[PDB]
Amino acid sequence: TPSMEDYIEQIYMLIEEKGYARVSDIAEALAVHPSSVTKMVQKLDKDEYLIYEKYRGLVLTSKGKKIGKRLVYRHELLEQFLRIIGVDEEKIYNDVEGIEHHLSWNSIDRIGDLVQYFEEDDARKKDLKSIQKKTEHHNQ
Amino acid sequence: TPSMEDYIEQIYMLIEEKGYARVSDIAEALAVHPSSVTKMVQKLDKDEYLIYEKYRGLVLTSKGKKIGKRLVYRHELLEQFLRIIGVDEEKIYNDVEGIEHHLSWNSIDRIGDLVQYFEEDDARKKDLKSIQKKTEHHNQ
Ligand SMILES: [Mn+2]
Ligand SMILES: [Mn+2]
Ligand SMILES: [Mn+2]
Ligand SMILES: [Mn+2]
Repeated sequence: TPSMEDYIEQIYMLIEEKGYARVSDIAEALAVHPSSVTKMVQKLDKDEYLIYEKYRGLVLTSKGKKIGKRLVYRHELLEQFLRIIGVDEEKIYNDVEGIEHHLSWNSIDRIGDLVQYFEEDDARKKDLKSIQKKTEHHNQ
Repeated sequence: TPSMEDYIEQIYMLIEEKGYARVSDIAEALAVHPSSVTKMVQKLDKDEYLIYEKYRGLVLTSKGKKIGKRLVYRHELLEQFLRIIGVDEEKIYNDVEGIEHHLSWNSIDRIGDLVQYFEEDDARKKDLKSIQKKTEHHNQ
């Protein structure tokens, strides 16, 4: 599920940055109703991605951690990608949040190589940028 | 609406390639129930994107034609893009069909410049490909 991936990716980030995370952290983070969060967490608990105890709070199972880290890698690769090709900083999160779920892993890998391509030599970055310049010259 | 864009893009292609197009052409093309197609066409008629008459069949209004052509440009740019970075031919349509709706126009433009970048010089294409080679060498 697409919103599943959002939850897993989000819970992953919440645990990582806060250590302790709850249903409230997810709600706030996703701007969703906590009751809806609970229902989701329960399905996730059922599919054995996580564990939601008292003193424990949310804890990702070994399986949740592999997937979660994969989703986090994917999300950040997409941001870097869009940033690299010149998308306006303000547009990135939104676009990345939508497409991340409709890209195959085979594509995610090709996007990875593509980022490497530009990352290993600025000459390439300047040639790409110069295309954007001429493309938008009628507005400068 | 995302499925709206699919319909408009599809009706556009159907008119272009067949001249005459009906509700049945859409159903078949989108693998959707025709009754559902009718309901959609009626909303589209209401928002003045198209005209659905007897001898006329489906006809895009001047407005439907600008948007439709824009959606068709977008869809094909995405295919070319993925193909250009090495995504397996079999994966392209699916990935393109999902992401096309969650990319801003600002991104679609940067994707355009990026395609130009590689299209104007094969040297660039060979350097990108060589990255994919080394990336997958453990499987050759
Ligand atoms: Mn994400
Ligand atoms: Mn998302
Ligand atoms: Mn399409
Ligand atoms: Mn689509």
